[PDB]
Amino acid sequence: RPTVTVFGADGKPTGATEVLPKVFSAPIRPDIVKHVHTGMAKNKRQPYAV
Amino acid sequence: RKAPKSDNVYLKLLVKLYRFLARRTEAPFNKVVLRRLFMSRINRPPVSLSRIARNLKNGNEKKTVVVVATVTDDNRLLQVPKMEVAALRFTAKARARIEAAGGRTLTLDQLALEKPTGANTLLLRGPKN
Amino acid sequence: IKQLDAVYESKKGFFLPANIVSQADLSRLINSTEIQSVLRAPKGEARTKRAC
Amino acid sequence: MKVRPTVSSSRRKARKAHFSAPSSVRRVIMSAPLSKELREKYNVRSIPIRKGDEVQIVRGAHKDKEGKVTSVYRLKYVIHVERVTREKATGQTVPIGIHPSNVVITKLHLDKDRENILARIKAGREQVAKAKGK
Amino acid sequence: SNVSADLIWEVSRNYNSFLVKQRTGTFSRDALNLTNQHSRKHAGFVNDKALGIVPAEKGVKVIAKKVKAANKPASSLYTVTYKSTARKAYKAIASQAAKHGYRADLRQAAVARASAILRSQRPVKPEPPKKLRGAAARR
Amino acid sequence: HFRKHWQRRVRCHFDQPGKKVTRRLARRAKAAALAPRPVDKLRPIVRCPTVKYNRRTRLGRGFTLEELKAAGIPRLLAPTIGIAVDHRRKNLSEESLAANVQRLKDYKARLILFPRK
RNA sequence: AAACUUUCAACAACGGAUCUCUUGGUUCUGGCAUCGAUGAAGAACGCAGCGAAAUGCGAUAAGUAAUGUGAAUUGCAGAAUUCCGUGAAUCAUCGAAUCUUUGAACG
RNA sequence: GGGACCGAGGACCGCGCUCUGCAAGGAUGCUGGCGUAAUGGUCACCAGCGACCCGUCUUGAAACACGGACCAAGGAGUCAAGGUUUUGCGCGAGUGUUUGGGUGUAAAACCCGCACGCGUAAGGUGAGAGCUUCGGCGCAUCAUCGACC
RNA sequence: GGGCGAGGCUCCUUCUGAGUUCCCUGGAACGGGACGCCACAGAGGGUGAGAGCCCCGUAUAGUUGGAAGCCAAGCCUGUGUAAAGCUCCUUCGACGAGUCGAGUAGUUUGGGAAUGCUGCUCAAAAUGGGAGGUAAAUUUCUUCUAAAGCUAAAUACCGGCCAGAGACCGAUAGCGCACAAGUAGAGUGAUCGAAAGAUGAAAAGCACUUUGAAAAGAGGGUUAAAUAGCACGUGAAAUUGUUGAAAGGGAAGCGCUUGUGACCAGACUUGCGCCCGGCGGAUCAUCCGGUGUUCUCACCGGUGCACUCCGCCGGGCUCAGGCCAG
Repeated sequence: RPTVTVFGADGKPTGATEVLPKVFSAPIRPDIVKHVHTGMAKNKRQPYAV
Repeated sequence: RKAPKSDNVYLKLLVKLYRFLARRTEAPFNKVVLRRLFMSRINRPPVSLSRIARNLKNGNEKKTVVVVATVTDDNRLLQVPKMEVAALRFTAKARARIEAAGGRTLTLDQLALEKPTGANTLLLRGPKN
Repeated sequence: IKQLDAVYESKKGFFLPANIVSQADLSRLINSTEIQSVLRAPKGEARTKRAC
Repeated sequence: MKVRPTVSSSRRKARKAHFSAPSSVRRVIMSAPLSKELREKYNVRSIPIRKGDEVQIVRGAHKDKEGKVTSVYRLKYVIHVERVTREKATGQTVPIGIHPSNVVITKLHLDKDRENILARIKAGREQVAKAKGK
Repeated sequence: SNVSADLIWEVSRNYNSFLVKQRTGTFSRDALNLTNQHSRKHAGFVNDKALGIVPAEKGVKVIAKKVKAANKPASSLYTVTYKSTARKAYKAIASQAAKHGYRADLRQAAVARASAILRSQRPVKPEPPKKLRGAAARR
Repeated sequence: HFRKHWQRRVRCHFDQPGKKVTRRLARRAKAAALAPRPVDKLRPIVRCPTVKYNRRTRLGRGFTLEELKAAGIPRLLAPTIGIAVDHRRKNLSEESLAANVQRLKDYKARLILFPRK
């Protein structure tokens, strides 16, 4: 499994290393993202009428 | 159709891969697979594990199962034979039961790399009705 | 980062989805020795000479 | 951002309250900064303006004009400072209105009431300075 | 894996932050884009191996991707500044782009971009005076 | 099915997140008045009536007088220590009596009772 | 040739579109429960140094007491306030008052 | 032999021949004037030729009939509920978090208990896509023969 | 069991961060460039233009003073053979009438076992009465007590006292009403019911002179702007006037094509290469050290010292250069 470097407050790596989570290997589907984001942005809305 | 109606970027890569294979290779298997990728979902019916288990009952064992559809699971099948299946998608129960029986699961780009002519492949569809 | 794998395990009724392709690199897939050894020789070039 | 539900960030409600303010609220709105010498003396940044105050204009076309405040016109949100005037057509000297935010107070009209105002502001500044320190 | 140069092209073909298009053509603002055209060939950010030539104070500054450091943007670019004769800058850029199979298709565009940058650092000639023309403008 | 005037009788639930906050603040309010006590009374375990739901079980209204006595809880003390009492319900079987006696005993084991004033 | 009729331009008219603005509206959500015989809601007449309306008030009449703030109001005139003060203000708050004729209206 | 209109493509490849290269898979070579309103363009007008005033309605079609003084702004197949067909997406013998509860950076987003809605609890021959070790295997489905509730 | 009650919780209240630093444009910086600083505060508003640090506010905890409800640590007392809960039993155990019910009429409901209600006629019972289950052998069984009464919460809400918001509308829109709007006005009356926002940062809203009866006009002045004159931001079209150009023997307008006149956009202005000279310089080839990278390519420092490399100038030559033509 691939691993990522942890950086300290000084900007330099501290030698700590942790495994990459498996969610970073998920498929990248912009069609699904756009379909969900369209509906998600509507759920904040507030009604108007005459 | 020149362009698939699907917006799946990975299906677009599969169409590009099998356009090259259908053009540069004289195998009619690649032309059929490319045609089925262009069809819609109601024209790509599911294929259960019990239907493909019917088709390996005779001497069709040790042949790659290719389904241009998603492979479901059948609760009516008590035992699943060892088999090598390539498909667009697998359900979680279908993938687990194939791997529990000792078989392997492939994607269509793995099938293209392994068998670019479709040699020794048993190609199936689901029930249209 | 250490907690990210635990929160996706706890999602009930959800597993991380399986992709419909295995290798997204089409360059390695086309220019592999498996595909190319099977391939039939080209009929033409990228641009063809005008005959008449 | 805002957190408390009693506060409002509405533009029309803020503009309505500003232009319809009573003269008591208009006094707090018409406040001016204290000078650097006065700031290091009282530990006070700004105070509401007063009729006897001495100010220096630091913004506008009458920059660096120093004089004594002569009027706090709370109706048009302007102060009148001495000798900063213009002439009408008839040769009559009329005063020019300057907003208190464009002036700096260089001398204060001090009574017992102002001294409590400097004291109450000064008490809270060293309260938090001690709170931030220790 | 899930990501590749082909997949990034499919996501970013239609819309991109570097993308600028108006009627006559479609351009790109990417620093790794040479010839500044939107295509898979010249999409520097999309492709694993890419080249980009930016101007320096006197000369060119050529940057190239390092394939092993693709996830480390602070050390992903191999930067060389050529401040010398134009012939030696072209030769090193051509060697950089064609000797080891690092984008041999982009060799011509890389040399042409170095010429165009160094053609911009020469002193500019003064423009001839505009001639008043016709009966109405001259009178 | 719009033969009546449905336009003058139509309810839209835009206050769905607002009433959730109101209900949670009402639950918080009764947790402030009754600070160590729970905000709910203990309720018996009963069987659903019909043959469709015989196999399943649910919470009833209050404990019977007989199962309250067998557990050692007096009648007039049970509402004061957070136990619901139903004078209408009857036991009618030993199975309903034994389950509620055990439930009242488990509540007694976990109870901290403060000595009056 | 002028005049007249028509076309185009420039500038000037007629008119108030477009653009920008908005102390307004419309809709949703949240906290709370408070009119009147101790005279309500509504109707009228008066009251400012200079006011017609809108606003406020009721012969204590663009208002009195009390509390708080702390030096104004302002279109003009006139006093102010001694400014080291029971203390300006078309100020705010508000627990005390005044409160014409009617109106459920009650000799 | 005498005219007219056109020059399309853009390294080489081909088909051929009158041969130190050719007229053979599309125009080159030489020269002159000008290098600016000269070509070109836009308006206004004259000249030659062409050319009913729009829309609606009726009808096989016209004709009649109706609307039209001019300009600016406004102005007409929308929303909801319930059915239904097709395309995309997720999961798939299951699917649906959002009645409600639990967090929250507070009408968002994130998570979920028990129920509940809809659905679910066997081949041959003519063939037939496809595979083949080229002997045969043969998806779905049609004609028919089938097997069962 | 009574009475005091510190203190506490709500809610109004005072106080609490940091630039008006230096240039330039500008009538005015709140613009741009540079240098900073604060931030549990970069919500909003005002200030002569887009301001976290000019001002009010904004965030978080404290900190002054006050109002009314409720809780409350504690401190005083209590009292009367006073009240209360359970247990047991050779003793008792009162439960709603012109109301149920039957008949009828009307109305209502999904509901003639009348679904409910009301009127009229008749008018009850006490191991009773009501509603159900049941072919199961007789009304067996099940479950409740009507004709008296009270009671918070979860529910509704176009009104009342406020508060916060919006993928809403932006003066023919949005409420009829952004304005002295249910006003002006109309009707005998019930009622009907408009139109109408914007100078400028600041009135600085034309001093003075001159013509005119006056209204007004012209000078002059205010302003950054009178191309902002309270017939006031910007100021379209219909329609009108003046000036400039033109056309017109019973319609104009339109299409194709030249011509005349008026007015215009381009294009071009030279670039590349080579060869002679003359200047100014050594990032010339090679080799040696470090670094990187695509692992064989580069960069940097030295060596390089001048038939090599790079700029500039002065000549000559080639090629390519615009429009119309032969």
